[PDB]
Amino acid sequence: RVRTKTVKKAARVIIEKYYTRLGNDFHTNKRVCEEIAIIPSKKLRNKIAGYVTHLMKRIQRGPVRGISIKLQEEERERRDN
Amino acid sequence: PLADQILAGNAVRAGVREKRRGEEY
Amino acid sequence: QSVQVFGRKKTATAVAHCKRGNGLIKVNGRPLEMIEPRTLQYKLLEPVLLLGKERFAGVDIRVRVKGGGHVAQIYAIRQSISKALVAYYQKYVDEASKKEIKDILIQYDRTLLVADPRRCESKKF
Amino acid sequence: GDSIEEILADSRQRSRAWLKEDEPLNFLDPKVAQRVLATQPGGFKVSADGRLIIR
RNA sequence: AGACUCUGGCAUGCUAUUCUUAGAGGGACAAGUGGCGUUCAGCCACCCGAGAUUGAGCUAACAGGUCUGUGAUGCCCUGUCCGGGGCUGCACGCGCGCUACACUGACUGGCUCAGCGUGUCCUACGCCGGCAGGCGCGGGUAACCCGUUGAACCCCAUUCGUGAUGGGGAUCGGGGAUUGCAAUUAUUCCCC
Repeated sequence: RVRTKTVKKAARVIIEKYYTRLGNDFHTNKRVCEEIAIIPSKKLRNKIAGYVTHLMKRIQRGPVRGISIKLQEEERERRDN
Repeated sequence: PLADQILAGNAVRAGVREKRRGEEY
Repeated sequence: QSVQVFGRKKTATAVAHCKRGNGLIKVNGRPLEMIEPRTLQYKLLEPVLLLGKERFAGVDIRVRVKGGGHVAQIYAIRQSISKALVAYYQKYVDEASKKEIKDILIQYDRTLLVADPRRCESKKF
Repeated sequence: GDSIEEILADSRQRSRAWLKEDEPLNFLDPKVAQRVLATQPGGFKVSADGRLIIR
């Protein structure tokens, strides 16, 4: 099966704003999807959680400096607010 | 008030008006 | 060993080579004092008389130009010479001389390090 | 390719160059190649709890 | 060869409930593994797993039209090439644009710096005539040849000198050359 564009956009914005709170496997990512989005559709929730898990698995194999500066910017935005 | 009206008529309005007019590599 | 820098203007672009030597100043294969518009000759004398001709006797500089008008080329030449000397005294000479040269050359004029960011605006329908 | 921003993307000409002007530029400096660039430099709703709505 | 909608395999979980029920909640999301891969989309095989896909509903048109077969369809009437001519010809009114009305200027000589495009019409070069232009031979279908696109203003020196003047050039006469079936109503350029 293919991934819907709105699933891609939701996964992008979720992994962009809340990368710190997401975990490794599917269950804790689904939990973060539960208390970060109300997400009335179950299949959309499952596809979003699976694609966010795949996205963070792809990201965690990359360089560390981008993750570090992203966490620094997220901490700065959280402290400013 | 009365004195506020008299002094507002005795003064001139000023303040805000945004006039929009007008390297590394 | 030597240092190559560039000077910029609206459309006048210059390159400058500074190396060891006895103090020879050359622009387009010519000395600095016979660029054709004679009236801005003190502009060609603005950098060196800002610093002192005895100090330049260890550096030989040669500047080539292309583009622009007369006075734009003059500004490119003088800015390229100023940045050539500050780069030569930064990379090869200690930081204090570069710092004092930069301070006096930035309190004299602003354009002698970074050129004026001005260009003609294009016409659109 | 493996960077964060490359994965999260909304998905003659090659002869252009870009200088950067800081320290003065020396062409004979071996580290001048760090100062040249081959390319151009440079929607959901929120609930009361703060949770997004995806549909 | 449905990347449309919905849903099912297993529930010893909840409700009046392990065997019959009927509502809700979990469970599957390609999830993981090994290869083929632009090293990312996809594909093949396999483990766990009830389920890695089985079923219910879902082809259609021509605001471009054509070919000319159609309803005694409705409303209104009963051109061609050739030769020349002017296409603003000028008392005036109303505006677009160029020239200067000089001295910060004009003439002469020297001097030296850009950018946007294009070409089998752009032209390099040699010969002739002061110039308008001809002759010959090359380069180019193009960042290659014109073209390190050698331009004007500006800069330096001479002459001019407050004069309807060496400013300004209109309007005229003549000659020559170029472009073309044809130039007169001065096509156009150079000179006086």
